[PDB]
Amino acid sequence: ALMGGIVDSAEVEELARFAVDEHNKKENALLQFSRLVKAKQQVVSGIMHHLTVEVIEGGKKKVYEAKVWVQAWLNSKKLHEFSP
Amino acid sequence: IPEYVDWRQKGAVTPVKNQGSCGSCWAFSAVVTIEGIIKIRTGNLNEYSEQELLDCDRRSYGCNGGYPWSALQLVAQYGIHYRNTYPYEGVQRYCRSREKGPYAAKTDGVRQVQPYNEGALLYSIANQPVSVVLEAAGKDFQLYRGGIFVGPCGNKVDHAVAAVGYGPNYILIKNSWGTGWGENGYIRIKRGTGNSYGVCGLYTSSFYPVKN
Repeated sequence: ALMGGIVDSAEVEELARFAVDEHNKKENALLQFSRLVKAKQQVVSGIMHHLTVEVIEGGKKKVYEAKVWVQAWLNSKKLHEFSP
Repeated sequence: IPEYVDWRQKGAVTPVKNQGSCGSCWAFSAVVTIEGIIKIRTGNLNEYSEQELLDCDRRSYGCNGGYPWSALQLVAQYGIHYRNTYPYEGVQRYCRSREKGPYAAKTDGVRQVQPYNEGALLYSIANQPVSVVLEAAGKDFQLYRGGIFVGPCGNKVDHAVAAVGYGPNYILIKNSWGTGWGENGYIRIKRGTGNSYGVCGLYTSSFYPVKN
């Protein structure tokens, strides 16, 4: 197993919801969080969550890959990447 | 072996680093052990390049994870440069070792500590800093504020760090998450619980550099 590698929840669900809201805020977007289809986590300085999320964009279902960087001890949570 | 070991007191450990958003812990772990053996063998404490290993270890996956053992094999084969000549960027780039000039240091090999053996690990820690692995994904580990940590945590290891000492009831670990985590960046993990995996699977996979 890769140390610091990507490997396959209530908290995870909120992180997925967090990614979509964060993205809507930054891009003045109107994505509707539909569901977390798949989740993987990776240890970095903290945790990098690789979330596969289904949203509704203009009435149409679409799947995005979101990377949410969490550093719990600093109460920090950041949308690192977001794209189809 | 001694009752207490702490390589920081022997001047064999550099300041705590922060790997950031990159899954480069395997390189940081390797580097701590190289900084340590080099101080032990030459009397000098220097900082070596995690970036170099991140970019150049073709067996590892850049910021997507890697292996402390292949990084250490790389240093035994080609040496390593100083951290300031090859600084950390937090992202993998192309290998530029040969763009820098002569290496700063070189090791002679790599050895593995017999796994799942607490005494073998302490024995090796007594000799030099050792690259070890553990499961750090758990919330308790993430929030570690100090004290001798017992978890809870499983044994599905996912993070590489470095053991730089120990005591009657703990093993001293240098983490790579900045000084704002744990005890100024370190963690004391409980030992002696009769768990062969080690707390958080700490005895799962340990390597150290050999320097003639």
